[PDB]
Amino acid sequence: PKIHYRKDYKPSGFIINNVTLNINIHDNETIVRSVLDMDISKHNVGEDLVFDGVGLKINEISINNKKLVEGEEYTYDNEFLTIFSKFVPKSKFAFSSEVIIHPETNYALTGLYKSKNIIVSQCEATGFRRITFFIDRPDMMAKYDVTVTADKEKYPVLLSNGDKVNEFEIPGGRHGARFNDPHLKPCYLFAVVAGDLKHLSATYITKYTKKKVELYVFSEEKYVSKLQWALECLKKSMAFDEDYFGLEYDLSRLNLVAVSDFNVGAMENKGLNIFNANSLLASKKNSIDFSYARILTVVGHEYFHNYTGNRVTLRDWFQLTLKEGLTVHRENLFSEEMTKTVTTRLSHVDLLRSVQFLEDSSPLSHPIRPESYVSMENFYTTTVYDKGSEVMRMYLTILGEEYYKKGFDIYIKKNDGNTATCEDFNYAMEQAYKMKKADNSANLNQYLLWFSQSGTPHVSFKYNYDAEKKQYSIHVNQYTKPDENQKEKKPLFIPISVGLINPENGKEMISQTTLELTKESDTFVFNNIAVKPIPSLFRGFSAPVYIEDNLTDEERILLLKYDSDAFVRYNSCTNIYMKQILMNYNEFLKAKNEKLESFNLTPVNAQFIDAIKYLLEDPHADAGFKSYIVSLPQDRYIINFVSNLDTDVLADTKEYIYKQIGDKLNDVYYKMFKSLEAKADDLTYFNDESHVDFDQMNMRTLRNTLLSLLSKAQYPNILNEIIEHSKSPYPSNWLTSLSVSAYFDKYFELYDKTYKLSKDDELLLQEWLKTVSRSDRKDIYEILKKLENEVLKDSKNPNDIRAVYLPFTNNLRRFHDISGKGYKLIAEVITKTDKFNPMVATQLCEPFKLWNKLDTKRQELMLNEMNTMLQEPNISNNLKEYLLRLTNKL
Ligand SMILES: CC(C)C[C@H](NC(=O)NCc1ccccc1)C(=O)N[C@@H](C(=O)NO)c1ccccc1
Ligand SMILES: [Mg+2]
Ligand SMILES: [Mg+2]
Ligand SMILES: [Mg+2]
Ligand SMILES: [Zn+2]
Repeated sequence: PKIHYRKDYKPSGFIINNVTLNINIHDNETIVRSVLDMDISKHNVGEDLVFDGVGLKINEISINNKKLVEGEEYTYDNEFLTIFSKFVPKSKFAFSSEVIIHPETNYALTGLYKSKNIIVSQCEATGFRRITFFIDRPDMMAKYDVTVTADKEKYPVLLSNGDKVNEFEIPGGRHGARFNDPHLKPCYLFAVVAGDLKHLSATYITKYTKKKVELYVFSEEKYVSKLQWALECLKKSMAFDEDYFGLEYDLSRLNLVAVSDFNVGAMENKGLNIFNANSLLASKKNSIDFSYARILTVVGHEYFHNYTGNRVTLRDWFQLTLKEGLTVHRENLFSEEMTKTVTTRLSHVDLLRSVQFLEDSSPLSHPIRPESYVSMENFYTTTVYDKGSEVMRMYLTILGEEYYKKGFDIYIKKNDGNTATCEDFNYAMEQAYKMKKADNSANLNQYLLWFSQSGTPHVSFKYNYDAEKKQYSIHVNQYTKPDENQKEKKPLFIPISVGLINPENGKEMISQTTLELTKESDTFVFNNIAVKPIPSLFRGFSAPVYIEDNLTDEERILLLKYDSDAFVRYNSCTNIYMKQILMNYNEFLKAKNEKLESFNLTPVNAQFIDAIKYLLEDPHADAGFKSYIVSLPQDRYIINFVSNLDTDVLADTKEYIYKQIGDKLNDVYYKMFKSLEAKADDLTYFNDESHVDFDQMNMRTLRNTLLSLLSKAQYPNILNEIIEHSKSPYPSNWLTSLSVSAYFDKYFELYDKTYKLSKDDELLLQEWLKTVSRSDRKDIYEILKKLENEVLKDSKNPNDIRAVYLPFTNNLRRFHDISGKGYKLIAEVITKTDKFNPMVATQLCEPFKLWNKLDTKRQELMLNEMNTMLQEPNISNNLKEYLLRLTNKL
């Protein structure tokens, strides 16, 4: 396989200054005429001129109006167009091509494609070469003049990046529009849209310079009323970047467009952000609550790229985390500020420690700046995004808000209108660090290891207290396991945000402080500590590490109850659960392997259960926090701590633990489920798509979490509550009624009822499909066949395919059926899907990532399916690279 290496980066021998496009859309073909105004760079050594160009049909090629001919002056192999150096001018020249492409058959949703009745592009990472020839890499920055023509009745709205400078009629019922983007950009930020779109709009006045910006949000006609919240989220995003970072929008207009068929969430094309409809469109009558947080996140994320990715872009793709990690971090500050609930930060931690930690202990493990790739599309990972964001967040923790803003400003100003690397960011942060320490000898050279070193660090603690001296010490060790990226791992710069809790009264003993661990180990000593404390470690989750707190369950309970930091309270709970899960797992596993007729299980700690009740019954504690404490840790978090995992034993372990706790707390759960009703389901703002109460949404989350626990328990008469819940005006409630009815005979009537409520809204149907897919049903395989035949059918909509299959793959008991039938089903879907959408096919591989963590029979079954997929003729390069890496062949 053809491998690109980070160390091999070289600037091009060519420059592309201006791109002038005519994109002429017809029913059965699109013709793209492109003039590239080019030049020879200072790095040129008289090499061939090689363009990327994939699946293009050439009508004509010229340089300076001299026609070039295949086999004489160029060769084209369906991937690369090579102009022989003899015909490459030695100074400024115009390269002209005309090619034919076919959006109407492009089911891979990269390049130019048709999504229902909208023509749309996706160019990041290597999609522009599917539209026309280019030197298709992010340091080739240029300015774009883009004309789009089409049938006016079918395609009345035409959009491309930047200022619309002309609109005109064309004979035969056609029309055109011309766009000029005055900002230099890489080709991955090119976009075009054509469709029968409707919009909402507003005007936004920038804060410092008072520039008037027209904001448009677009969709198909049917769903125009689902655009309001997105528009409001955009205004919120613009205000945040002004308020926190001082950054203003830089064009007269910004368009957001929803399309039904999209590989990911959204895309930051300059002035023309394109979204998966599931991450732009919502209405309160037709969407679950989580759609509102999702849209707020994705709109924000794309908006924040306008600086972190667009105005300062990437030198090369190995720098991806510089824009994605930093944009995730920006979006997280934005979301925490807009929601003002502790669950926003916890949800990010939850995601990282489950999905990203599993990735980092898998054969796919990579540093946030990879050393190599085959398909760049495989490096759009939770490691690059989520670990990346935590690395970018550590700078804020180390510097504090004031100096963080200073360093960010240095970065954004110095590199504006240009490419940048991860070193450029670290250098800006180092400047701020020197100012903060007041010491121009301070440096962040060590910090670079967060970019280059793979794996999750393990941080462990030992404590000592001397009562006579009133002096307390925290001794800290860090360890990262050797792996295929580094056989010797080096110590990182780990910022450890700490407090100290007095166990006797539950109060804070020190001003909060950040310990700067830079060695393999260090001891931090505190004076005037008046009683032996309980340490509150890694507040806010201050570095992306495995924490070994070395606390007893008695100490962890006291943090759970009395600590100020939501993360440490939640982590203390997590650790109590993990200790219990590991113990019970081992007990069940030994009894299974030894074929025992009888054995013991270690009960759940009774003081812990009491602490859960005390928290739940506290009217002034947070509803969102509560839903986290009654839930066990996610399965992917749990698996990071077990080798040779028997999934069936783990499923038995979880059930025992949940049952122990419910046998004590179910009456409390029921009483809270009833008492939360009035506030949770209050209809204030139910007609206001500009405002969401995130606290109230957390109350609904908690009710629905409680209802699941009570349903699984068969609590007396709970079916009655389930039927009532099915009449709620909130889809979050009435789809939960479906999910929780799985434990009762009523399941098929609620399946019909909710289907009928969901079936006329494309996105609500997809949420229904997920609700069915993750239903705790013994007959789930027969239900999936019914979905396939009655609803999914032959859809190529990635959202439909992902809705049916991915929730099911999280069913620990059924997906990991010891027959292998779960593995076989998902592998067939992957292979089926790979024949038209390689990106989506790789996304569907995600359940296989943990294969080498499983018991040996399940390893063998998964491995057999992976090798079967690898033997598929014409397997994409995406899927092949992914599977070869995952199976330790690459
Ligand atoms: C916008 C973001 C909140 C959602 C999503 N993120 C990921 O795909 N994250 C990586 C990941 C996370 C979890 C599991 C697996 C992967 C996504 O749509 N990414 C885009 C992107 O970065 N748009 O700016 C984008 C644009 C272009 C190509 C890819 C992705
Ligand atoms: Mg083609
Ligand atoms: Mg404002
Ligand atoms: Mg559809
Ligand atoms: Zn992004």
